Amino acid sequence: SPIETVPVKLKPGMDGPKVKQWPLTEEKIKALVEICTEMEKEGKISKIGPENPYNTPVFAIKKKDSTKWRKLVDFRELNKRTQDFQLGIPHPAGLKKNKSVTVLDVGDAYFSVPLDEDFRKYTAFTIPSINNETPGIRYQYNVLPQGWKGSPAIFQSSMTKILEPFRKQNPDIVIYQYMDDLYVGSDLEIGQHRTKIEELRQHLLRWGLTTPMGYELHPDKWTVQPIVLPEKDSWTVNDIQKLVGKLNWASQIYPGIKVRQLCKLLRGTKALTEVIPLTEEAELELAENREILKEPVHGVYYDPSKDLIAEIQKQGQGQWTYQIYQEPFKNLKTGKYARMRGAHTNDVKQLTEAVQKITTESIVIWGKTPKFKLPIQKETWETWWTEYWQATWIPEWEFVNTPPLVKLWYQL
Amino acid sequence: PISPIETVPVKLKPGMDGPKVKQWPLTEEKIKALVEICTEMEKEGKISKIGPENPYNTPVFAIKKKDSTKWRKLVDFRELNKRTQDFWEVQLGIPHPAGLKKNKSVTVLDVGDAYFSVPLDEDFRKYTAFTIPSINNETPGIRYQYNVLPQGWKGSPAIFQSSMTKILEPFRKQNPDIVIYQYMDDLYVGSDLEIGQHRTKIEELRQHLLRWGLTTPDKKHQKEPPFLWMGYELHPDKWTVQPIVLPEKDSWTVNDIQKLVGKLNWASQIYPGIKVRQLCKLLRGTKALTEVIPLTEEAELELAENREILKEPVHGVYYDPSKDLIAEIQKQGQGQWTYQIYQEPFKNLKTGKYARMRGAHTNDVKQLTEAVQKITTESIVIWGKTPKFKLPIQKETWETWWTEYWQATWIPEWEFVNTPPLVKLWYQLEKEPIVGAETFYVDGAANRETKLGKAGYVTNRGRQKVVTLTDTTNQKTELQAIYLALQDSGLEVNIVTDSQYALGIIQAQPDQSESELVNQIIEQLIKKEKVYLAWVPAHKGIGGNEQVDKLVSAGIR
Ligand SMILES: CCc1nn(CCO)c(CC)c1Oc1cc(C#N)cc(C#N)c1
Repeated sequence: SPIETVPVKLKPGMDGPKVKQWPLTEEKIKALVEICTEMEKEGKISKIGPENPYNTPVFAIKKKDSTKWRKLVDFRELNKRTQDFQLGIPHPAGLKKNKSVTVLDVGDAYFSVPLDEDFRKYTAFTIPSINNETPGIRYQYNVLPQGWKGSPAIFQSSMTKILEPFRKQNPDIVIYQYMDDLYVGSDLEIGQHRTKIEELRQHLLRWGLTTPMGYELHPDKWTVQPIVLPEKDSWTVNDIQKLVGKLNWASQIYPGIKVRQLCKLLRGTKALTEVIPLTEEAELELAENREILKEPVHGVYYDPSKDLIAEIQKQGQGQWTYQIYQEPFKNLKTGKYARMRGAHTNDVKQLTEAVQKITTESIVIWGKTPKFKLPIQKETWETWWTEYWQATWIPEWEFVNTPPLVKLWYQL
Repeated sequence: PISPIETVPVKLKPGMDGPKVKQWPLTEEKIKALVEICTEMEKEGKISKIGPENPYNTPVFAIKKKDSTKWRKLVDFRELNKRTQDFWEVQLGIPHPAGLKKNKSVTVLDVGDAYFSVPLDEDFRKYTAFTIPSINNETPGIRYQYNVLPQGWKGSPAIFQSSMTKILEPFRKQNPDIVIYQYMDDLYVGSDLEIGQHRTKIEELRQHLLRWGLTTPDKKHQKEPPFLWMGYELHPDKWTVQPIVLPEKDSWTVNDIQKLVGKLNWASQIYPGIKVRQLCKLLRGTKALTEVIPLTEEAELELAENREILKEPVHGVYYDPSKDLIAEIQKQGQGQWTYQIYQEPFKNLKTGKYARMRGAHTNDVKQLTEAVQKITTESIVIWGKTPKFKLPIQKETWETWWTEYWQATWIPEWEFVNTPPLVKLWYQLEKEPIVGAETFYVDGAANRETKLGKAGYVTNRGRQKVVTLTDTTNQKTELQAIYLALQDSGLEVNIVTDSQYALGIIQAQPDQSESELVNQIIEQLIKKEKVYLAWVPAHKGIGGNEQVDKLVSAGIR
């Protein structure tokens, strides 16, 4: 049912994406063929020729409470070459303050709006084949594609119309749209909250988009976990040394930190195991620092012109710590992630879970995804991330070698 | 023929126009050849004479192949190619034999005069203009233009490919249980039908292709197994590498060793055990290609071991989609790993080897994991699934390492296999300070200008020592200092450094390094019974570190 298409434009000089397709399992290839031959019949996508030199990677995932393969297109390159995405969506500051936030997939809506004829070329993707027997199956989009930041930007107009009645009826409810999802926050009792979401799904239903008691977030119960200073009766040189290092480091973040009194204890070439009684003076400094570490961090402020960065550390025992900043040490947010009953034997599984959780929080707090620094081997992550990935979006990532100390500093 | 297939719309790069490269004046003989060649092509619709309007031109040439007095027409499309749009990419990989499914009957059909049987977009033909010059730049030359995909044009491989895909589609739909592999101008067909029906299915295919302008060989013209395909020898039930001949030679050149390593790496696909590490070592620094390189005792042994392996012809089996894939890995030596993939115990579909990471400080556990990863990737590419692993590492060793390492790691379903040498960790750092063990506070410094440096320690038992180092770095002194403390310590030691660098290296339990020093440290760490390593920030009122920083810094700014 075409309408007047919104003319899209790449950044001046910037050219379309030409990203290689990574090998997929037969299982996923089969699933994508089935999905795509169905989207073709529905006119959402159509086959393309070799005169289309563009390519975007494609995968197959399965969301939580879902046993039906879903197509996930990695538009990260196209997204970076677009904006346009010009007329963006404003991020509400009230969302992070709501007692509860519900995430709703509204991606099925995008398939109604036709995509600008002259832009279609850039949405090209390939379904690969095993052992390269057959050349890849090539298609492009005719309708707004899921995963492209241009789709929500274009769909704003229609989304506001859809939500207008619900908005006027519940003006205290916060609605934020980010990519294929809707974030709905209220301060209501969990019962009313869920009732209001159900009502919202009906509104969406009237517009052809079946939006299925989704993941429930509680941004109120989100509290930045401190750096954590030990609490012992007797201390060794090793413990004070471990403490001095930790504080020395934290002093780079929180200015008010002092270490002169504690350091005074560490004088002479003593054995690491020697017990050392702490001077009443060091006791204060210590306690005083713990107080500082309880509170946020004076000086750090979100700068919307700069990228968000997230670092993750493997703590062991299914535990993971993470930090979000724009400039190193200037932590806008720190947190933890403990393996949920099941991943009792998988690091990659836990890391993908942790990445999705952190990304979700970023979207809620800043309306932006962070650039990840992953403590893993590229090829390993490349090989397995899709096995446990359930988000409709994909953040930017790089692979790093965790500095051993950083693990301790944030260790709990 | 010329396929009746709809053409692919082609265009030049945005801010560009067609080529306008002048014709070089050509020899009388070369001009004669072009005229006849072009007359033939013109008669077959491959090319067409053009008006004076067309302002485009691309140089034309003529060369004759030896042992024959038959001329060939060469067009230099370098310019048009720079002006032609970018296309897709024919394929992301070449089929690997090991991935070929077992089928009772297989046929190879090559598409004859491939590129020339496919039409070119009419709106683009104008840009393919070429000129046969007149004897001595007399008057206008005979001007032509292509109607089909020109040999050596940028878009030909891709356009041909697509045209074949479009052509094969209906036949694919009506015959889902037949495998067709598209490779350049070739076409391989497989079925599980008894000859009779298969030759019928082949014939039907050829008829579908011919109905579309593509000629193929008929029965008596089709190749017969063995098939010599892209370096391989294909038989209906097995495959191998094209006969490999290891040159018997006295005095080897860089070029000779290069080709040797090439053939060996190539043979590694099916011949298990091939070692190349010692030969690659000779190729370090090289500086020349004709320079002869004397073979080390180790390379001679390696080469001899390879000959033995290659003396016995080995074959690979084909893929059965119903059975699981099993990959086994073995340690061949220092950073050397081999693997084999089979479905039925010891009937290999494929072989391979692994020997990465230039000694950036590693251990056998990290290496094994890397080899598993590499194997996993290729399995997905070749078979669309991951194999079940058989590893020479204890589940206990594995869990101990993974749980405690800082990087997330994960091996798919694997099973321990008692195949020595087994993978293990050679030493382990203590989790907490050792009571009644001397504490060495180490440190190292190095002058940036002079490259001179000092390394040393001071203990809790009041000991002290400071070594002077020449042509050093800060990194090297920090590692030298730790090495010193390990030398003068004995069985149990607590070591406190200010170097995150050294702490990082040692913590990863390395057993191999490119650094002679790190090897000293490893060798020393293995001898110990207990070792605890701690870190402190430098330049602080921290007893111990504050002091070693004095003697090590004195005389070295
Ligand atoms: C379906 C194609 C095919 N399957 N098999 C397994 C038989 O059980 C073989 C071995 C003979 C094939 O032949 C090729 C011949 C040539 C040639 N020339 C190339 C390839 C490829 N790829 C394949």
